[PDB]
Amino acid sequence: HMQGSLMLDIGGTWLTAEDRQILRHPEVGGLIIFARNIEHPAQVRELCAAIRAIRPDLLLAVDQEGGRVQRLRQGFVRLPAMRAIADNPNAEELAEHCGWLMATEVQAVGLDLSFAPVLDLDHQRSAVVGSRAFEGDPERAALLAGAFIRGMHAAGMAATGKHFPGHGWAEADSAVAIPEDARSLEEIRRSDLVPFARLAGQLDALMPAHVIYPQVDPQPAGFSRRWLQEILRGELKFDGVIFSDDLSMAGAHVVGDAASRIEAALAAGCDMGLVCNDRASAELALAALQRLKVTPPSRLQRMRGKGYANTDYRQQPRWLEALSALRAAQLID
Ligand SMILES: CC(=O)N[C@H]1CN[C@H](CO)[C@@H](O)[C@@H]1O
Repeated sequence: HMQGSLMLDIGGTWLTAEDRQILRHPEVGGLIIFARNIEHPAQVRELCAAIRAIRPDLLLAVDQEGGRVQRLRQGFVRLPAMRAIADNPNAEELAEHCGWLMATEVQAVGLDLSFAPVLDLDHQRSAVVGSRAFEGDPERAALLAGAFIRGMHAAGMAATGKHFPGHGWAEADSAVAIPEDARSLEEIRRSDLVPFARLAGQLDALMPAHVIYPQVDPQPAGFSRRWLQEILRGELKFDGVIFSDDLSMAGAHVVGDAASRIEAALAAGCDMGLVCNDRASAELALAALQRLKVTPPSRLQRMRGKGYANTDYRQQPRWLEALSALRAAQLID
């Protein structure tokens, strides 16, 4: 039988009775949290614990990269944007401290993974990449990123590189338009695809971009068996998990109904479909996974973080080194 899984979201600070009923379905493999869910660190710990009271095995995720994408804000250290870490004499050291601190904190409120870091290159072109990108030079970005990942891992967290093959060049937004990248496969392999390649080893999961690369595949990357099977698994040698990008955005609407979107997405090789912000679409997706009788991909458990979810991380020395280290660069407060 086919494999696959599904990442939901809720709309409140605590679980409504529908949220609990739907969490009980095994086809569901994770939940993602946004600003609207997050009130205080304690509140997030309670929410994680209430979710795990129902499904201890569910992956809990957040978009916490620092900079202008940081959901966990009050009670947490404000982590810089990756561009800010880019320009420092010791940016590799500051990147390791960033990833480890970010991940120790995100895990310290009972989450498993963040989707970090962004391996997209800043060409000063895409609206959505902006300061999130580590650099514009592929090898510099990738060295930096790789160190960020070393930190996450040191803290116990599985690292998730987004967005394959690269959102840097497409000058449209994936949430509203359908972004297109007309570059050749060799020009992508030479620029934007470099960090995925270099980090394919050290990455545990990847998220495809909803950009279309018509010189490679007519369909968007997350729907593309050429992008996901031939170039990624067979070529880049990637063995981790493939989280689809959010299937409620416009970059995903090329296929059709949300059930159809998750069919394309898992049939292309994604291990986990992300449906956010629409409960209706998430329930139609879920119906489709029920019908297909999916089983969770075996590798998903590899995303669950190994760090203790307590307040005891403050008394580790690596916490003081990271704090001092980061304060000196003027990244942290
Ligand atoms: C292209 C982009 O920025 N995608 C984001 C959309 N929202 C997802 C769920 O929050 C994120 O994981 C992606 O980074």
